[PDB]
This record gives sequence, C-alpha cells and structure tokens, in this order.
Amino acid sequence: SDIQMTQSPSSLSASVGDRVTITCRASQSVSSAVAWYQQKPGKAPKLLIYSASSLYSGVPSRFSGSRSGTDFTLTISSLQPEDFATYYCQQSYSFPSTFGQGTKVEIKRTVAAPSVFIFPPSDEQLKSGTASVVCLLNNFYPREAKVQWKVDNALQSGNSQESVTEQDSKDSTYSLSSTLTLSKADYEKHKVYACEVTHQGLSSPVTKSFNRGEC
Amino acid sequence: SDIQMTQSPSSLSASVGDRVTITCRASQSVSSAVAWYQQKPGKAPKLLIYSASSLYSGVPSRFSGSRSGTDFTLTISSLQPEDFATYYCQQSYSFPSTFGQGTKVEIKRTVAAPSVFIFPPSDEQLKSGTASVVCLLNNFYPREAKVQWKVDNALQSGNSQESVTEQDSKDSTYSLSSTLTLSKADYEKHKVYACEVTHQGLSSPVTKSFNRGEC
Amino acid sequence: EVQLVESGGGLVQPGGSLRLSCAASGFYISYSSIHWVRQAPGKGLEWVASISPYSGSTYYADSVKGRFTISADTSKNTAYLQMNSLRAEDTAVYYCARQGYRRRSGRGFDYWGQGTLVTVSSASTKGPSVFPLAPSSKSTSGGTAALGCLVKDYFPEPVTVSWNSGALTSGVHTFPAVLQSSGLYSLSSVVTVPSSSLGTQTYICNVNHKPSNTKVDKKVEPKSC
Amino acid sequence: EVQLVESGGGLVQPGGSLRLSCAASGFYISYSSIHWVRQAPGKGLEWVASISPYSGSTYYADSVKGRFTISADTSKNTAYLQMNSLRAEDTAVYYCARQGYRRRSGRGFDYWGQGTLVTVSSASTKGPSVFPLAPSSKSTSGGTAALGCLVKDYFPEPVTVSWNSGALTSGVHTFPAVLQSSGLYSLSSVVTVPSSSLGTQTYICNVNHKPSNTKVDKKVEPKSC
RNA sequence: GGAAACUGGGUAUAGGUUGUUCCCACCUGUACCACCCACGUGGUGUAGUGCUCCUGUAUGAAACACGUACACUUGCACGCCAGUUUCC
RNA sequence: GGAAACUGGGUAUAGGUUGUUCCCACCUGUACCACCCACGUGGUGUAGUGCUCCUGUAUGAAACACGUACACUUGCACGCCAGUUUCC
Repeated sequence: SDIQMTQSPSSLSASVGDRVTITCRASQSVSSAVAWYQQKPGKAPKLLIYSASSLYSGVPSRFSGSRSGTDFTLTISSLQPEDFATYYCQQSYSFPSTFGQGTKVEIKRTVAAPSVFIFPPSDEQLKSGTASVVCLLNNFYPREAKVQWKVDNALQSGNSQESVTEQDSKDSTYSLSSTLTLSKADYEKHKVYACEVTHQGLSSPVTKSFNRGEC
Repeated sequence: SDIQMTQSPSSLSASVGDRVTITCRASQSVSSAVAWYQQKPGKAPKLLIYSASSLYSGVPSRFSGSRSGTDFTLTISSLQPEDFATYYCQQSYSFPSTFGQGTKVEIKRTVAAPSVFIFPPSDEQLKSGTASVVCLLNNFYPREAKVQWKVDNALQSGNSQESVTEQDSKDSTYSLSSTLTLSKADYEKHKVYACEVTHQGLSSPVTKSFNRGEC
Repeated sequence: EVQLVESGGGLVQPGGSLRLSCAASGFYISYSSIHWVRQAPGKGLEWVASISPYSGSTYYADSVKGRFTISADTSKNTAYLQMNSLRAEDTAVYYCARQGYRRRSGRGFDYWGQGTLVTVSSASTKGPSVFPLAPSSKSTSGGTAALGCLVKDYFPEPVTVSWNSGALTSGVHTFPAVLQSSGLYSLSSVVTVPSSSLGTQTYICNVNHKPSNTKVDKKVEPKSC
Repeated sequence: EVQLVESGGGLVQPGGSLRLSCAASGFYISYSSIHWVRQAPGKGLEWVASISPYSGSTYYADSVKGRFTISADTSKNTAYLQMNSLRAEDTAVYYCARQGYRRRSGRGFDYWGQGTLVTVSSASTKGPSVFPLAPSSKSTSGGTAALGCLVKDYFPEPVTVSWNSGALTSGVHTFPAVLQSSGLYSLSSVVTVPSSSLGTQTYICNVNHKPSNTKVDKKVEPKSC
C-alpha cells in the first residue's frame, strides 16, 4: 500500500511578515525521509527542506521543517514577497515516492469589487459560423466569484467556460474571463445576452448585457 | 543575560528497546542552534545532533532531535546497551556558549547477585604500619548494595570507603570495592575480619572472612 | 553550473509512444539517482520513475506500470524515459530531477530541469484564429475601457500573446487557456486603457503559436454599427 | 585523520599560570572556530573560550574573563589557552573542540581532543605505593578467584593500571580513585581468573603515575606457607 | 506637427481661477481616509534606468569582522502615464 | 606432581552405581528449573582462536544490490577451565 501524504490546507492567504505553517501527514510511517519544495507558476520545483527538518543549502533561514510522528510541518517564520508560491511535501522512505497535493500561498488584501465588461461576438468569427460571448471580471479580490450567463433570461448550463489569472504581483488581484459559445445559427435565436456577477465586493449582483445587433 | 539550558531528567534508567527522551529548555530563544552530545565516562564527547534536528554523519538513526519553540528533545527510539552515556545539549546561538547539566542514562537489566571476595592486608603494607582490608563485590545489578565490616562481630563504623565502577556498557553490571583502614596496632588486636554483603540478588547476606595470621 | 535539460517532448497520438531524454551537465549521473516527475496542467507533482546508481535498479509509479521504462547512458551523462501506450491522462510537463548526495541533502531532489511538455491527444496541429474583443460602442463597463483578442481554436499548447509588440504591458491580462470539447484550446487576452486614448490610439495584439509558426497581429477598434 | 591533542595540563599552585596547547592534524585550524571546554571532576561540560576564523575574534566564558586568553598560531596548526590567576575552581579536564564546517554540521563541535587534566591545589605531588591483593587464602571458589593491586596514597590524579603489560584485559575492574581523609587518593584494580591459572600464569600489574614519573610493576601471587 | 514651462494619492468640503455651464484642465486651505517609510509638525501618478540611502538574505573553509551576489527602504535625476499652460 | 583418554547448565528426586557399602565420583532417567536462539520432538562448561551461519548499525558519490568497518546470532574445529577415568 502506497504511502499517502495528506497536505493541508490546500490554500491559504497571508500578508508579508506573517508566519505560515503547512502540515503534511504520512498515511503510514516514513520516519524522516520528507522533503519540501517551493514551486512558482511556470518554473521547476526548488528543494527547501530535506530529512524532514534540515535546511537545504542556499535556502533562507526563515524556512524550517519539523516532524512529530507522521506529521510534518513546513514553517515560514516571516513571509517575504518572494515566498508566495505553491509548496509540496514528499516522502522518500520507500518507493513509490509520494507528493502531497500542494499548498498555494496567496497575498491577503482588502476586498475589491470586480469590474464587469461584456463583449459580443466579432463579425469575423460570425463568418466562421460560430459565436463567442466574452465576459470579463477585472482586478477583484478575493478570487471567489460566480458568473452565470442568461440569454433571454434562461440560465445557461454547460456551454461556457471560465479562466482566471494568477494573482497580480503588484496589486494582488485576480481577473477572470468567461466565454459562452453558440453556433451562429443558435445565436440568432435570441436578443438579450447577459452576464450576471455575484462577488462579495458587490452588495448585490451586477448584470452587464447587450442586444444582438443593437450594439 | 546568559542563555540557560535546563535539562531533565538529570538522570534516568531504562531497558533495551525502550524509547528514551531527554528534554532541554532554553531560557529565551536560541532559534535552532542546539547540539546534542554523547559523552561516555572518561572520554571526550561525541556530537550526535546539530541545528537541533539534523543527524550527524556516522550516528545511528535511532537517535533524533526535535525542536518546539525553546524546547529541545533528544530521542533514542530503541535503546541499545552501548547507549549508556551522559548526554548534553548546547546552545550556540550567542556567546557565551552554554551546556545543559547533562542526563546520565543507565541500562535496566535482570537482577544479578554480586560475588564477594575478601582480601587481607599484604605483608609489605604492614611493614609501613597500616592495614587495608578490601572487600570486592563483582558484576552485580542493581547498583544498591550494603557492605558491613565486622571485626570479631563488632560492626565497624567510619573507617571504610567505597568505590563503584561505571555501569558496564556491555552487560550493565556494576562492581564495588570496600576498603577498611586500620593502624597496624589496631589491626593486630583482633583475629576475625569479615565482610558482610546484602544485595537483593541474595536470598540472605553473604559473609566472606579470614583470620589475621592464619595461612 | 549543474543543470539538467529535458527534451523529446511534444504531441503524441493516443496509444502512441515517446522517448524523453534528460541531458546532464556539471556532474556525472552515474553517482546519483535520477527521477522523472510530471505535472498535469493545473495539478500537483506526480512521481513517475527513478533509477539507482551502481545497481541500475528502476522504480515506477503504479500508474505507469508496464508502459514506461527509465534508463541511463552514463557515457553521455543522459537519462531516458521510454513511454508507451500513451493516453490523454499522461499529458503533463515532465521534469527530470537529480536526487542529491546523501551526506549533503538526504533524499531531496536538489536540481530539476525546466521540464518538457507532452501532449497526448488525437487532435491535429492547428494554428489559432484570432478575433478582436472590441471596446464597447456604448459601454463595456465605464471609466477606462477594456479591449482584447480572442485566440480561439488552436492546438497544441502553448501560445504567445503580446500587445503592440511588447510596448504596452500595464493592465494586460492573458488568461490561461481552456481546452474545449473540440480538443482545441482557446484563451483570451485583454487590456484596459484610458477611455480618451480610444480615439487617438490603435491597439494590436501579437499572437505567436510556435508549433505551427503562425504569427497573427490583430488591430482592435471600437465598432461602428 | 582529523584529530586534536591537548597538552600542558598538570598541577599548579593557586595563583599560578599554565599554558595549554591544542595541536591539530588532518585539517587547518585557520578555517575553523576553535573552542576550549572544561569539565570539573564529576560535573558537566563548561564552555570556556573560543576563537573565530579569518578575524581572530575571541569570546570568553563569564567565569574566566580577564584571566584566560585563547589564541591560535595558524602557522603551527595549534591553539593555546593562557590561564593566569588560576583559582581553585579551575580544576577540570580541558578539551579543545573544533566547530565543524557551517554547511556540514551547523555550529556543532564535531571533533574533540581527549583532554588534559589541570589541577589547582597547594598540595604536593606524591607517587603511589602498590600492594598485592593476594588471591584467596583458602581458594575461596573452586571456579574463578580474584586478585588485584592496591594502589595507595598518591596525588594528584590520574594513575593507570594495566595487567601483564596489557596482555590480560578480560575481567579487569580498575576502580575510581577515592580521596582519603589524608588528602591522598587511593584505588585498587582487580581481575578474576581461573583458579587453576594460579601457579601456571604470572600476573603482574603495571602501575604508571605520570604526575610523579612513578612506574611500578607488582607480581601478585597467593601468599606462602 | 513642433518648442517650451508647469503640475501629480484618493474622498468630502471652503475657496481661487477657467470659459462661462457650473462646473471644468485644474490649483490652494481644511477635514476625513489610505498606502510608504528610516515613523515625522514626515512623505503620496509610476512593476522602467542611474546614483544614493536604509536594512536584510544567501554565500566565500566564514556566528564577529572581511569579500561577493541578490533583495529592501529612503532621497534625487532621467524616462514613462496623465494632464494643463504657452508659443510657433 | 607429570602424561594420556573420556565427559560437560543446574536443581531435586527414583535412583542406580568404581562393584562395593552406600554409593564420593560414576551414571542416567524422570520431574523440574533456568539461560540462549533462527523457538523446536530445540540447544546447554567457555568474554581465547579460525571458520560458518543469522540479522542489525554505519559508511563507500550508494534507499535495492555490491564493497568496507563494526556489532549480533547459528553451528563446527582448536584452545582454555571444570570434572572424571587412567597410568606413572
């Protein structure tokens, strides 16, 4: 039976100078063959801790790790701006090696309402026979938003997708794009295309919309 | 001012396979600059742990160290007989460096009776005008024994001194010598010199004796 | 000084096979264990395989049993991963990692390659079509406007978006791509700009999809309906 | 290969001075911190002083400041402890210890010398007399008998007992010295042997008391008639 | 199209100017409220550059000192965005 | 006191018994009772030596394998001790 490393929390929000601790539990004993890694988006992992509590050379002393039974904790005693990243534990006590699911560390900040933009399908794409409606939520916080499309007041299911940016390095906000895709034939059957945004920065849901052909 | 390292217990006994833990609490923070050392009686200390939780190369993995705040524990997960030693913590976070008082660890084992020998003063020593009568208690356990000198059945007081070997790190037995000191004049006033030993390996006390001048 | 470079990645048909290679510099692989670790888009690290020094022993995640083969050619300082019977599930970035020296970093993986993307899909290489997200004739939101480019129906990943050949960066968001039911990716790139610049400034997005050598520049304007 | 050897210890009058030396081999002392640590008989380790590499900075325990002076002769690979105004309290075994490499063992002291005993006392050196502890007059046990050497009335410590010039080691117990009310130490060393080995084995204890250059060999036998 | 000069956190509110339209490009006092400091009776468009200043971090056989690399925080100048004002 | 040969944990007991006077030894059975294993229908003087076997620990650029060192445990041989018998 493979050793499972259960890592918690899966994400946490903190501000610079804070002390974070990430825990990681071995399903069965691993003694001390635990490593921790820091990964930033688009980059390879970097080793931080080995043998559960030993600071890898070149790594700042604000990182440390400790072991208590089958519990392993990574601690950052005082968060620096370069420490927002994802962190993984790893057992190497026996093969197969096992990684934790990861913990994402994010910048806390004041709530910021999304700004909603709606964008109708372009003339060029309608030539292709397909119609895409894009809704933008810009520079908001926290990350949680819910966007549902209504087309002539019918809530849409299963024909739009979202995508969210990484947290902005300067102002710590997220942005989110939602795209609703219809065949141009099916598009021409309705008139009012709306994006309804609920976010905790919004004291009541925002609706942005347009009418097909009337701009 | 100076950082104080407080170590507990100051002594302990346990048997092979037991898990021993020695704690050591630093008054004010030392971060992670703690080392543990094993000193066997009469020998230089040997490093065991550094940076509070890193296993020094060559040291058995049944040794480990952990840190929690200003508390440091050395753990031996499975006691081997050769782990009889005194163990010291040490802070090296700021000068002056500080050691804890040490924890002396000895091995529990099955009761073992002493074998008693008595030794009369040599002719050479009696030339000088002094008599030393030696009682030997060999390879016993536990450490507590009681040795009474009788000179013609007069229980002797205040004229003998004891010495006990370090616990055998191999079979964990002790040996003990008792030395009775009389002037040659006082020695020659009596005939029957006896050593009486009570120890719990003995179902009743053993006496070894001799007669002065009787070969 | 010390580094590892994976190559051999790319697009593979389902049921296909691929041999990744991991070329070492700054040290000799015969003294280290070498590991392969992969990462599906948006997911954690998954250990794949490893090889022992001095013994040649090999270990495999159960999820690649019977399909992957790790190996090492020490006269090139290069490690290899032979992948067979590839399924879409094996789409990930693949890293090779060196287990560091025992006395110095335990069993930690102390150096990692930048990793090579492997894409398992029966879809065919195709450059994107790019459409403008025109700033609203009336009112996208208000204040300062938003505009963008929809980079739709491309394969495989990745795609590069820049704005005005890199000279406008502030307020730009290029979103993570989303894989559609058609098997083609789609992403959008957006920019927010002064509302007063709209009458005086043209905004053109530069899309580059290297697997098909397609560069498309798209000028985005307010619509005139 | 790496080792440290202290010398210069011995017996000193109160208010006297003494220079300890610590001669290193297998490594160069200028790339390490060097520490002096002492241990009063029957007590713990006490840190005394240290000297830093590249700068020569020195640090002193509170109780020896202004009287002890640590220094290092990097051209002889030796460290020194100048002890002046020696007080009664300064009786201890004195170790020099190397602080290990930062990257390899933190601040731990990874090699230690065997130590040199320093004894502060206005008392006078005296060699032991060695007396036979003769095997059993009545042949006590038909199994193994005991014999030994009584090493009496010496000062200061220490004294070494060996058997048959080291050729007999099994079953030897050399007891800790005991301070008699006279101010002289006394110990015995004992050994068990087959009772039949008497008359067929010569047993000689070799007593060496270096503080007075006394070497005594004592052959031990059952008494006569 | 040139050339120049000047200005710079919101938010309220009292003024000044601006054409006159009641608000403007603005700008000053004040309150409130932020971000930032090395924390004051202080500072305020800015993911760029240089110098500087404040610390921190890593590392050099390295607890201090010394070297190097990297970050940080002042202040300044240039560049950049946003405006005005002016002149050809 | 020499030299050889034989035997090897107690304990208790039925005993037996240098074939001779109870029985010292010898010699077992039995019940026991311990110590030690790799735990059986098991083994049984032993801090010596060689080899063997069982593992553990540490280390060699080293998770397994392989080397080296150290410990651990089987057994055998030789030594040593304890008897015993025998002769000188």
